[PDB]
Amino acid sequence: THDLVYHSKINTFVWDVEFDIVLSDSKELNKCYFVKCFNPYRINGKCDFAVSSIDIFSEGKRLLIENEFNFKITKAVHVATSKDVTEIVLHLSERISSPFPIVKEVVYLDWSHPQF
Amino acid sequence: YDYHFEVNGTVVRHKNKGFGYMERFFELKESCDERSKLSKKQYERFNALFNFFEKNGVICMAKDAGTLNTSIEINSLAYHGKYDVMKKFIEEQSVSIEDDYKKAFFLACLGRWEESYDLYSNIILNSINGCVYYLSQINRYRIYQSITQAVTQFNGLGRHYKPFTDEFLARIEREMTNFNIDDLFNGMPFEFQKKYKILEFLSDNQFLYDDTVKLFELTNKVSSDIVVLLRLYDNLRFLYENCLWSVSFHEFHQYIRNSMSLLIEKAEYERTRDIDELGFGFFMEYYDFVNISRHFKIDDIKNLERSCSIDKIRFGEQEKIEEYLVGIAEEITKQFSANGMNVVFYTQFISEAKAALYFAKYVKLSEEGLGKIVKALLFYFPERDLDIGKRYVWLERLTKCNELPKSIISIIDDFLVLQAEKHIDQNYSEVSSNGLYSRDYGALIKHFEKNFISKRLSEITLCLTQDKQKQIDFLFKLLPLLSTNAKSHLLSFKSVENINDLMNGIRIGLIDEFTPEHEELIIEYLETRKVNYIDYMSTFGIWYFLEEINNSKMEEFIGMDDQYDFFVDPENFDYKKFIPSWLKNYNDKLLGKIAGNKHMKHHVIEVLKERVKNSNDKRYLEILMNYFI
Amino acid sequence: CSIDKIRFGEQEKIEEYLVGIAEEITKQFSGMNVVFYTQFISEAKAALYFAKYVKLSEEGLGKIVKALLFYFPERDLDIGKRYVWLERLTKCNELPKSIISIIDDFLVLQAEKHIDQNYSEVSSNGLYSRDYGALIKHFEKNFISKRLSEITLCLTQDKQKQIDFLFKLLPLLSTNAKSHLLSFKSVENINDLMNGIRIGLIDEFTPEHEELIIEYLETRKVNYIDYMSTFGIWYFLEEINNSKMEEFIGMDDQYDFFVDPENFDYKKFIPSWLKNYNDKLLGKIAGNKHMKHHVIEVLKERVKNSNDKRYLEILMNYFI
Repeated sequence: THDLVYHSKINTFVWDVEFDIVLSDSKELNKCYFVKCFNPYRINGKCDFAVSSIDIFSEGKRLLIENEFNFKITKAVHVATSKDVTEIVLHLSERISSPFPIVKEVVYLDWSHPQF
Repeated sequence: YDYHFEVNGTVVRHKNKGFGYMERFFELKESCDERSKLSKKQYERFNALFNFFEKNGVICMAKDAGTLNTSIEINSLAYHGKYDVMKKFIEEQSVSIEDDYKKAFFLACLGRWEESYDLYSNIILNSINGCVYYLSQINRYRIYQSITQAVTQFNGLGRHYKPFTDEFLARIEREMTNFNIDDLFNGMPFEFQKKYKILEFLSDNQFLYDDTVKLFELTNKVSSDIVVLLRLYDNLRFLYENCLWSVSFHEFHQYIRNSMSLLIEKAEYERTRDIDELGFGFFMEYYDFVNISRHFKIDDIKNLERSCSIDKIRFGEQEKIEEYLVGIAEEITKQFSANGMNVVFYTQFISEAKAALYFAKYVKLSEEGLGKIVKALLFYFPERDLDIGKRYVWLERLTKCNELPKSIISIIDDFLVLQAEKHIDQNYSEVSSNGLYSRDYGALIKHFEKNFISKRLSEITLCLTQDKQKQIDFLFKLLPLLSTNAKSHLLSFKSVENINDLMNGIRIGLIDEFTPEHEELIIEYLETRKVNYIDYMSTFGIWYFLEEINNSKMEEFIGMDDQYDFFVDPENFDYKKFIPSWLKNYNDKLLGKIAGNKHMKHHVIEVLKERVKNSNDKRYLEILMNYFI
Repeated sequence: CSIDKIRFGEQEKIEEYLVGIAEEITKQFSGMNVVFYTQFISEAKAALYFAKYVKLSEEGLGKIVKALLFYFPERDLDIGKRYVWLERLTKCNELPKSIISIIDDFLVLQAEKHIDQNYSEVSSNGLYSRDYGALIKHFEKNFISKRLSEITLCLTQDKQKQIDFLFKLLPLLSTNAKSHLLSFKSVENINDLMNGIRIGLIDEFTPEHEELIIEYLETRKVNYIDYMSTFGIWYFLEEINNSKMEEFIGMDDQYDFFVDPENFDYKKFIPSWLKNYNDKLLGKIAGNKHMKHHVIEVLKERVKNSNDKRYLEILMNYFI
């Protein structure tokens, strides 16, 4: 947990951990992580409200979320050390009260925007 | 040390005890009557000295100092990235050994390090004043170091490349075995070591420690800025005009980074202090732009942007900067549009091209030059450096100072059509690091052309069938760019029978207005969730808040999801259940609507005040300051 | 940064370092080495300035204050700068009896200097011995200076600077001494009016005081073709209701801003002004509803583009 960072702009965490999770349809995804992109200046449509967009990458390739992604974390594995960081992951998820408390990497698109 | 020469072109006597030869020389230069006395040989020698001093920008003594025009002018093809001219120069036959030294430097600058090393060896053979010999030895050692580092990097790192043949690598390793750069100067003829002592520093591993340590004067808070800038210009001119390869090493790049960054930060600090005192600085030019592009990584540019208000930095010589950018675009096209990609040259040049196109946001670009830059960035920029999202970020940054013209819109439409055509394969997918994809380019096009309709994308949708689903769902995110008939053709390919289909359509943009059946779908989902009580809930709460639903029956689902109740009935919500982190998720539109609700605005104001007072969070503070929620 | 919120460790070693600096101040200015002084006075000054954040014992604080007031050269510490150092020193240690006595000795010495006509106190910070007296009376509501009042009783007419000096320190005197001073010193000029309002001799402005203010403003206006800011603050505060002040707008910007908020151009507003205003004046400005939005915009710009946290504190506390 020495590489864990708390990004407060979007109250999430950056941690190099993959996740094994079971969705609401019993589907199994392995070695999946999340990438958050904080885009407040993003060109927003009528029904778009969220400030940051999250992508899911399983086995090095992203996934298209065509269904409700209600999921529960079954296992969390750290890359630098194979130690299971699950319980800490659940603790942080409970504390944060935000979607996807832990993210593989956060991409800040505010400073690279022309309007910044 | 008999005299000290200012970086602004003036001399001051110090440590000189005998005759004031510098003052006498300046007096002689000022008046030709006193010059007429000198003998013929002395007259020619004075003329040569005057040429040298004017060329090197030494004007007069401190007392004579007046309107000093200190304009930088680096006469080097390598500095301006005139790669075609450098190649032409290398192709042509070299008349002398000085042209061979220039050729070797240009070959080093073009990534042709083997040819440059061989040319340096030839110059060393044929050059034994000995100044070119010493400089060639220095540059050959530098190029050997560069080759070694490049070999190490390529061994460590996307595809396996072997720019230097193992035979050549072994030959250079044997030739440079036990080679000492420290002893190079001491081994030179004593006449050389006397005449050319000033070149000693070129044999040292570090030569910018003095210049770097003099940068602390930019961090003071109590001209230093002009001194630092002129010192940097002096170093650049000396290293480039003299064709020294150490101008490409990490030490010099870091020195330029530090100097430019500290100069900009000092200018920003002066600006803020002046605003605080008077209650309402760094003027960048072509050379500053080139230095920032070449010696700055994208991370360094981002640090500059976040630290300072670079939008307040006026950019000068913008036509020259646009010429630089267009030349970079042409070089990118040559490197990639053709098959002339040099691995060694590309490694170094891609960073400068990326930084130049990133920094171009601050420069007004002519329509034709803007089109050239845009096409080069969109099409011929390698994907291993700019992925789809990064390329979109680069492109959108260019609209800050140049409203998207029709030609640039056509270029973006061409890119979109090519992206769609690439989707015929069921395995090709857009890879983005910023999370931005082709739909983002379409959104930008509609932003600057609201009623713009893409004819070729419309046709591509009008040719789609039930088979190539990839093209189908790709064109769904490009729905606004499609025509009415194309929109109708695409819409038939998705079903909204269940709520999840509605969510997917809304996310992809299939449906933008909630039809009554959509509201009833949301309602049945709410009923099922309520029944099963003993993720989208906040989404529907926001939609009702955002006036995206006029059902007026959602209130039946109040009392289980804090965000939903908070959004449906802000007045009746108990704000002890409010989580301030919610405000960190809403975008500008939702936060502004919350602030303007005229209800619950005081609750959010007090929560934000508590957050700012207890955590000093800049995000909460900026939320409160911008929308005053 | 909020250095007052940083916990200082090894405070005893810090106090010993400060006390040693104080001893060197006493020694160098009692056998001064100019060369050593040149380098060491900067460090002593910075140490005394930064000592505001460290709690000090009575003996160490007394030594430091004595060196700062008496044996710290005026060439590097004005009277106002010396007062600033002292008031900062009181931050972590409320002025005890010993330090109060030291300040009383300093004030008595100041009065003795004023006995000579040539003496004059120069301070760039705008603070003078009256500030030291105000601090003494602030850290103890009723403070009687036996020696200052004794000097007051032995006062004569031949002294012109001494009379006003002892007048500015009236709250530290005794009943008889203050009565003699008032019988001898009459509020007749603008500076005397300011000193009386400060020490508390006058609470409300009579027509004579407003006439003095108007005469000062007339002199300034005639010449045109600190004081103005104070008059503008008073007028905006409604402490002066003469209403003839608006005749004198166009010389200094703070007066124009205070007297007529609506007509003041805000491209000439100085954010730094908001730092001088106290709590009650800040609240009056916030509630004026005439400049409130303009000062809101100024504070927003200062919170964004400035590193000073005072602007954020003001905006968040008073919404000015």
